[PDB]
Amino acid sequence: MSRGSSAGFDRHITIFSPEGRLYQVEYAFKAINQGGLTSVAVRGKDCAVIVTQKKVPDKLLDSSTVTHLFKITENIGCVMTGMTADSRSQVQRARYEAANWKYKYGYEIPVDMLCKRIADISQVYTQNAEMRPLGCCMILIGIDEEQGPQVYKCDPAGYYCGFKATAAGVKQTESTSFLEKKVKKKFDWTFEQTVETAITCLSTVLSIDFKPSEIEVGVVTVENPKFRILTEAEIDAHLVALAER
Amino acid sequence: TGYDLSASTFSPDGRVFQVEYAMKAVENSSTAIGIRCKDGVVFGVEKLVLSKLYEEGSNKRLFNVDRHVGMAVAGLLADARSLADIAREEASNFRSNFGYNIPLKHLADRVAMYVHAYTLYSAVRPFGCSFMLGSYSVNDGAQLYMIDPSGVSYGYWGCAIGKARQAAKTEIEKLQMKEMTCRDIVKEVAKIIYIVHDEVKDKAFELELSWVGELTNGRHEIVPKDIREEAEKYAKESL
Amino acid sequence: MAAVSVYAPPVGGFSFDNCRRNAVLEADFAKRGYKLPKVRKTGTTIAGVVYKDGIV
Amino acid sequence: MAATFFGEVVKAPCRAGTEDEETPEDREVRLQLARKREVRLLRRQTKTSLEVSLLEKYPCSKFIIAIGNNAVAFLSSFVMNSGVWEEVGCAKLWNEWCRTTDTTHLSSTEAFCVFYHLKSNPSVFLCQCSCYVAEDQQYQWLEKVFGSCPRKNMQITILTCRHVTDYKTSESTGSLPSPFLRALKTQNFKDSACCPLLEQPNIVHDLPAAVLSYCQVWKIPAILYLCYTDVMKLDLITVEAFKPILSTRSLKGLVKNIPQSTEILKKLMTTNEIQSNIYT
Amino acid sequence: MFLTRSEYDRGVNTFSPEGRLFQVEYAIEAIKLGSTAIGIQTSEGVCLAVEKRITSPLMEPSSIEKIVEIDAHIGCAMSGLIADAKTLIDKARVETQNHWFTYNETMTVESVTQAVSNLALQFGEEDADPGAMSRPFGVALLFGGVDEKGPQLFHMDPSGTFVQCDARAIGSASEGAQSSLQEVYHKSMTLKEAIKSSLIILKQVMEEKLNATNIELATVQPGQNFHMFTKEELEEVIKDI
Amino acid sequence: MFVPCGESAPDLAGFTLLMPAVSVGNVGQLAMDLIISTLNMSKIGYFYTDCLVPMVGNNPYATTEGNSTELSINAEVYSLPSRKLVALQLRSIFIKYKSKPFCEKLLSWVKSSGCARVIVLSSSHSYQRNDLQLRSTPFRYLLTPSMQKSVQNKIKSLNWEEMEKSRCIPEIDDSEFCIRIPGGGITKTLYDESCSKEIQMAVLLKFVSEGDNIPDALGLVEYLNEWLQILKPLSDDPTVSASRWKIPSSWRLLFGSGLPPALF
Amino acid sequence: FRNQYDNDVTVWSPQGRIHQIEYAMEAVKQGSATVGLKSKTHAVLVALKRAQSELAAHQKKILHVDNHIGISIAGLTADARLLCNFMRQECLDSRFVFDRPLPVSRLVSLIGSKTQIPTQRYGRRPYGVGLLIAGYDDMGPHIFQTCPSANYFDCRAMSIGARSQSARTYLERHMSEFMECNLNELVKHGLRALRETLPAEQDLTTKNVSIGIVGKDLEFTIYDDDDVSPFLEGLEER
Amino acid sequence: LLDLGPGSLSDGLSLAEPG
Amino acid sequence: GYSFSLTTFSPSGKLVQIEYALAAVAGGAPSVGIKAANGVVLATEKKQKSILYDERSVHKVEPITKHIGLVYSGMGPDYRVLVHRARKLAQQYYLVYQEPIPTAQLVQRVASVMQEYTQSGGVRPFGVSLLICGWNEGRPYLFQSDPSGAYFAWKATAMGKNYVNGKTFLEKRYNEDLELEDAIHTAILTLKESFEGQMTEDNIEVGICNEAGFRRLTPTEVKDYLAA
Amino acid sequence: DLLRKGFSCVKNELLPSHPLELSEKNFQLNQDKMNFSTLRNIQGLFAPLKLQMEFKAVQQVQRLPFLSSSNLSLDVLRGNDETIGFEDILNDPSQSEVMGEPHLMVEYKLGLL
Amino acid sequence: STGRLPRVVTANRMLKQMLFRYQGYIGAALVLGGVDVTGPHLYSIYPHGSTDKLPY
Amino acid sequence: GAADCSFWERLLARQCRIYELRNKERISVAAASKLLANMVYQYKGMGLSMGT
Repeated sequence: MSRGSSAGFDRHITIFSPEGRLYQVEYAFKAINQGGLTSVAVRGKDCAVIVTQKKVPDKLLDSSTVTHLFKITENIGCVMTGMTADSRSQVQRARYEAANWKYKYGYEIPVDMLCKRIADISQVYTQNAEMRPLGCCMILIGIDEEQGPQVYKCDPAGYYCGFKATAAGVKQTESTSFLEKKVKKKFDWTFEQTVETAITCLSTVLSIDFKPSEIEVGVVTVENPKFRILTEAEIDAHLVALAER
Repeated sequence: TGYDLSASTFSPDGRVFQVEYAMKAVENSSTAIGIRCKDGVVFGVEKLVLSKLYEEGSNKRLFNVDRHVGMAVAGLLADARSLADIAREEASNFRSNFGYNIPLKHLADRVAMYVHAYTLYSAVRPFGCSFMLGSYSVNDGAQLYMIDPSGVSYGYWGCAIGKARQAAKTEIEKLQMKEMTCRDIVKEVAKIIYIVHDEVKDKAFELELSWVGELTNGRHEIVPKDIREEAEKYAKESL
Repeated sequence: MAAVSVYAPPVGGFSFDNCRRNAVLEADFAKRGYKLPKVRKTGTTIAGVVYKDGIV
Repeated sequence: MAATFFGEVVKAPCRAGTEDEETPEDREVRLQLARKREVRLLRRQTKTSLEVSLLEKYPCSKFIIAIGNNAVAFLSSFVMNSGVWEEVGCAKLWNEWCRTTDTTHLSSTEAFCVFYHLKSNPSVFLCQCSCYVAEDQQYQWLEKVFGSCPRKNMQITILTCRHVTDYKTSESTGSLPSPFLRALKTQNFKDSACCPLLEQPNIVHDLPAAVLSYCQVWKIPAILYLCYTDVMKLDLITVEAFKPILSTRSLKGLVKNIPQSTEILKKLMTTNEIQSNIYT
Repeated sequence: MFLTRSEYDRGVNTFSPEGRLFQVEYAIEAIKLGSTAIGIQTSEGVCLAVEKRITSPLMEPSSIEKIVEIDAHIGCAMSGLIADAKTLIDKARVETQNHWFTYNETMTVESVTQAVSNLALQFGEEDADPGAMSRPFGVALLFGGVDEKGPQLFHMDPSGTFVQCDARAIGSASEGAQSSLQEVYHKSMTLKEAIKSSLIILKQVMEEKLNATNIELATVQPGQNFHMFTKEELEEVIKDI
Repeated sequence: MFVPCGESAPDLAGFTLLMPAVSVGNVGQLAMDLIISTLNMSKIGYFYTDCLVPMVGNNPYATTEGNSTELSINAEVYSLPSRKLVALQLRSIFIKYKSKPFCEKLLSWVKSSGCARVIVLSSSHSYQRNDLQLRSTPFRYLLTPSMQKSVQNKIKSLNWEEMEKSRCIPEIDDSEFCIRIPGGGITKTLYDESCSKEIQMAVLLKFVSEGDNIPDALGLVEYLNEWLQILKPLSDDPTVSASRWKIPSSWRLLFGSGLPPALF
Repeated sequence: FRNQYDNDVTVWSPQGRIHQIEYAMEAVKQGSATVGLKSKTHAVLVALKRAQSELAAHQKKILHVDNHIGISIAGLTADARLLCNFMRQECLDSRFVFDRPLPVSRLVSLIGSKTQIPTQRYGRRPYGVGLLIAGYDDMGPHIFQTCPSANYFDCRAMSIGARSQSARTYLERHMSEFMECNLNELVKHGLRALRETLPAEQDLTTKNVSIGIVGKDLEFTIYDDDDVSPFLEGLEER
Repeated sequence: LLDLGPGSLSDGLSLAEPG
Repeated sequence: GYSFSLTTFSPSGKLVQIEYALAAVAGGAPSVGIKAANGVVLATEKKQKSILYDERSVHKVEPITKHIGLVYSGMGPDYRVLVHRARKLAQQYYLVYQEPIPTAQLVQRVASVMQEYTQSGGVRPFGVSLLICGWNEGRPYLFQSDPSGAYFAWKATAMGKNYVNGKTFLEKRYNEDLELEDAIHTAILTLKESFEGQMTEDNIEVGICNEAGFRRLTPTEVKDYLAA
Repeated sequence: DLLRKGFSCVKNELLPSHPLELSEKNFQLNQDKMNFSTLRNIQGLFAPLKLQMEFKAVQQVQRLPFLSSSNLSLDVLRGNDETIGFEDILNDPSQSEVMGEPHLMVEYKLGLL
Repeated sequence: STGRLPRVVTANRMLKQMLFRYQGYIGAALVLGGVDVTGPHLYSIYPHGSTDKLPY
Repeated sequence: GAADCSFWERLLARQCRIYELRNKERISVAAASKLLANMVYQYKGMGLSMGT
């Protein structure tokens, strides 16, 4: 059989604490912070944008193939934060489930249904005796047909929820505060009061201005509902638009 | 402490220790470097001759996983050899299902997820090795990918895994590998290997080369010997 | 009393078993017999159109 | 150990042995079993009556004692050849091993904590033990043999064999020239040993450690000799690793004829038990 | 500096330093409790003697099953957890009959003991679900018989190992009996004097009086097939002690 | 029960005693290994009893080439007569069914010399800790009633956390709050024994699970230094000379011996 | 300070190290010395039978596997006999399918994989036996030695078992002149290598040496007792 | 490999014109 | 001790792991269910406090069929799994018998599923307790499902954190005579007695069940109700 | 060569009762193979290994075989938590309608017999 | 579970895959009709699995 | 049929000998006939032509 449930309140996954709180799940949350990367996702009423750091602590590494923006299906894209291997495995799971949904139901899977499926799968890990929660949280975006632009977020606990604008990573709580002040204040965010909002959030919470090599942007818009990763030039264009005033 | 007896256990600060011992396990094995240049990728290992009784060619670490794909490992020989065998099956399956050769970027993702899939169960233990997949094809040029025991798969211009990866990376950073050919890169590879090697503890090693790329019609091969001696010499006068 | 015989009926879903009885009970066919009921054919003229903004 | 079925709690073991769980039926069975696990000195042919400690009854000047079958072979050949040794008695021990009244008709090619002394000089004693004394009997054994008033005119030499895999050194054990000899001495043992002293992390923990510690406390000069061998069963060169011991002053009065001891080694090695053939 | 508890004899499939499965060689420790058995293999034949150790007079001596008939030309002696001996002997009998069925011949003794060993050595493979032991057996066996190679004797212990032994004693006093044996044993033994010497050693290592009921022995020689000795012949051979 | 090195009584008239308990992870023994190494405390006496499994080593605190042959046994007593510090070292494990004789023989000796404090460094299982300890610091303390009137103000001015008190007989819901320290070895059985003797003892322990307990050991010794200031308080920013503590000479290779030359 | 990590094979020590494998090595050091040198034409396996029992025929170190592959075991008898069955099965299947002798260098890889599988799963132990494989195929003699660590080496000469370091030193001192030897001299060298392990007081008798040879035209033939008189005779004193 | 006659095809425990 | 297994009865014979899932539920988000004479109201407390959180996506008073709805207090993902299998059970029953499933039968089946995790080893009991409303031939139904698999029938009850005081509040506020329109109002009062944050528009989710079937109240209707 | 259990033989049966006998009875394993081949070919060997690896430890501990079981976690691991078919309504294992002695049914699950 | 009105094409797919799975032994010819957000749809499912989308 | 018989009595002889080994008494003719009948009852109408 298996190694056995490690004896202890926080030793194992399914064991319950005296006031009924799973611990390995919360350690999985605190495993997101490994890597130092943080991600921000916001949506206007006709576009959804995900922005993340691209920290490459070396120059031998092929910067082109290092990334965190993965395309689940042609209309759905995600940004993963946390331990990389689990993130990529969950991307595989997402791609498989989204293709299977289209095969079985004949139309593109809505973002909510995909996020719900993956939350369901991830919760199962929080109930058996050797599976382990994937230390990585997903942030999906997309346009279904009419429900509007949507930005969702999974988590190792299996929870998921709707967001007008969200963030994940290390510098997450402060990003949440800044983004809450953003949404409180003014919420057209057509396409520009968008991404300048996300880049401004990421910078103001993180450090001084980014330069186009450290930023990875994917967008979906109502009249262009396909996941496009912005190239190094147009990201730089938005960067000067920050500087240009 | 106490949170490091199984892969299905998160430490209170959020670190799966029984994959970080494995990533710290490869530092027990000798180094292995692979450099990507204009025409192809060339490997090279500080292969240890454990005793003079061994045949010239025992404990190979430069397995061929497919016609156009190479592999250089570091860590437990048994587990690395098993992963080489597993990759040999991915290439075969891809060829049988889709007719053409398996893309390197896809193969490195087929296997990395496998190494990862052993890193989240209490029954099995993580693989204790890291390896580099190298390939070349006229369609996509030369690619090089590395897979740590944790399952993280990234592509590299220059890579080095083993007990002295740091010195090897420092010395690799001194080449313009994007602007060179394998013919001129093998010499530099031998130079790096002798520079990084620590002789005091590890006398009697066997430098072991391999390249695949344009000059070999994109087929993985151990380096023809006379080139191996010219590189051996070149590394020697430099030292 | 949960008699020890079949390990269990652990999987329902469309018997077969009990089909060779069907196969060799020609009865209806040869050996006179022929009470042996047969099934039905319901659904004999069904049609549909797509008018301006719906289905009939 | 644990995890018999799927998902059982394991309760990982404690290296310090704190998992011990700190009732007439339990107490009486405790009394009778604790009575079973007793070391009992026997003045045989009287079979009993050693309430006084054995070394508190005879005067002692030089004490040589061997622990482990390789050591008992070494003493019985290289030492037990020259002179004549009389039996003062034996010690009756039952523990988890050496069962079924381990004491026998002496089963001539066998010994279990049996004591011998020289014909000319009875004050020199030799304890020939080849049994594993558990932790619960070692101090009782020391009290029975020695007593609490050690006449410090005696000297004590203890020998035993340890598997080379227990040795702690930075390099691998499969690289040490096994077998090799190391020595542990009390501060009042003035002589420097014929083998280098045991290193710092290394350790001795059994009845030999008990004897050496008891010699330590009471200022008694003593020496511990280890034959860190790669094979634990009886073998020639493993025993012959003890050859330098035959050279120090503590034993110079006892060694007279070597080739006799060599042929005795051959015979005793050829005529040992039939230990189960598993290849281990 | 520090001394610690260090338990490697608890779970099976665990190698102690010096590289030995403590768990299996504890099963070897179990033979030390069973009855003493002697097997002497002479050119004239092979005999198997064993103490029975009846506990109470109310017990039927014939019930105690210490020497069995694997087939007409193989005899076996048990020592240890006879609960395990009952399945090992069943395996041996079934294998001998299967070999005779498939191959119209008598199965040689060495192959019988090899198959019985094959039943062993499946200590822990609980991934293989169906009906494994999950433990070593607790019995040491003495297969005696006659075949193409003349009479042969084999000893196997709970480690899946056999040897073409002769004059191997197993039981509580196994090593004392063996010590007597090698200095009593000889190549040219008439089967009578083999039985004689075996019973003499079995005498000295006993508890009770030696009589027809305390022990029981069997012989196989090319003349007749497996043959038990009755109360008759046991008294008949112990008249002379 | 004490036996000295100089065939005389050191006469520990009021010396403060620091004591280990055989505890999970050996954290107390390891921490006092550190204090013995760092304070350069001299070896003065032996503690011979039939309670400890025997063991011998060669001065695991060897600082020089000269004293590196200094034989050591499972239990000695170390001291610093200059600064009121005496330490006992238990290195081996405890003989089965023998913690009783050791505990009161030892406290008989402690009362005999008239020592003031018997401060004990201990350790406890990391799966003892319910939620409250998980959110809290991993250190606790216990004071005997005579400790409970003496430096009382120091302990709970230093912002420390009292021992958790569990139900003493979980069968009933009417028992007291009662002492339950598992993995403390002799921690609890020393504490209640001294409560009966009304002798001044302090008990400072950390919640541990075993492994490489070097971090745990410096945590414990700094916890001790918080109250004792045996070693020159941190002053809030050394930040470079992390080696304020002697690593004793026997703190060489721990996880084993070395890598076999056939795997990597 | 590593007692928690040296119990199961699926537990990495916090040093990047599996203690269970290293303990499986220690089974090989409990067998008996056996030597596997080779020449340009032949390969031999000289092994020393266990004189640990008395009056009972010694164990059977050298095992037939196929017409061109033979093995020498220096570990747990259970694992040895369990691996030899698998070897025989592989060779039989190879001759059944392709109607060709299975090449040694592929059988050894199959061994490596099969012995690696248990090294990673819970509730299993590494195969605690070290082999010595003598074989002949299209590329002449080979000598492969297997470890419990599922790591196989290609060797021009190797010895495994108790005190085998002496034999390894001797072979290392005489490896150069092994390629050009008639069968007699090759077996004499192997006998000498086995001899340098034993205590000097005993010599290699005819009842504890088990030469087995395979080569170009000679099938793998095991030479048991007295039949090894021709090889053993003429062996000079130490 | 398709089927590739494994080995002795099927003959284990047999005990419970054109050809 | 003994608080590790879920398959080890204490010496006091009480299952400590299920003992703990009750504490998880009691540490959840409050929920209230009331049986009016012609209908049932379920109201629950929303933790989606930050403005970034959405209501268009995730719901707590979540329906099973045309006439049965749930509400929980505990772990949300475990809810979602439970509601998924409750939907399975209802549809299975509806296929077997061409009949909308009775509320009591759905409760019994879901409770059996929940218990099936209490005694299995190597899993954990669900960290949620369910409140179930229904309407079957002209009488309202209200059930609460304990994580142990026990199920109860309540005229009105409160659950989640601060439930004991919500249980007492419903005591001298409930009777036969109250009916659905007033039941809504008294459930709202029961929630704000311990709301800790002075509700607005969507701090709560409310569902009703009369013969028109189970229906989740839209935020405008709740807003209408908070006006008084 | 025995009985008291319905002489477990069926040798006369051998040939299926219908081209829809074995396939429809074991379409669960057939769909498992379909999805695994879909994943071996395109996703990898890691994904089928994960599915085998999990499906192992969802069945190990559900309930003893002589009692009915729901097998929850297995259903939402495959798409079956919102896809319900003819194997769910026809002769449900809850009313298995044929049972043997408890013990005798819980042993073979592991495989004693 | 989705929370919005089902599409006709979903039912068409479910029926098609079931009937194809059952190799046509379930003889059931259906005319599927309905109106989703994407306008009226009309399908004709044949027993063997084939479906045809027609205006009538 | 010669082969069907020869094989089935051969296996019956195997079974009879195993029984005599275990229970230490020769098996009765009634028992052996029932053994053979049960053995041949399976394979009913599968082509056997035994007439023993």
